[PDB]
Amino acid sequence: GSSGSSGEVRLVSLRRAKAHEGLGFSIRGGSEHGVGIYVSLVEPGSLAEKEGLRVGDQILRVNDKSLARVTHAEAVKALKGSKKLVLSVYSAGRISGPSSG
Repeated sequence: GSSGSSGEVRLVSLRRAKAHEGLGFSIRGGSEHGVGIYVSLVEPGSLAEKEGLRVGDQILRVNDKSLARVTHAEAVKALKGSKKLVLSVYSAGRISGPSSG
């Protein structure tokens, strides 16, 4: 059959619509630095952190468009208020507990 455990891109969703903080999680990097996008800070007891997000992620896609390697202004311009946003983050590894069932 098929076997795909190691590696699994998760789908994080952040809503708020208010230039106060953002989506609960800050990003870092940018094509301007030669790097892509990744979580830099994640607020506790927040929605993001609730979605699974955590300091040490990689925003592969946002909403629909794929950042990959865009200026910090690009990624940002992609993030922030913009209707039901879909944060695409990749994960590599599993923890003990509820995961498969």
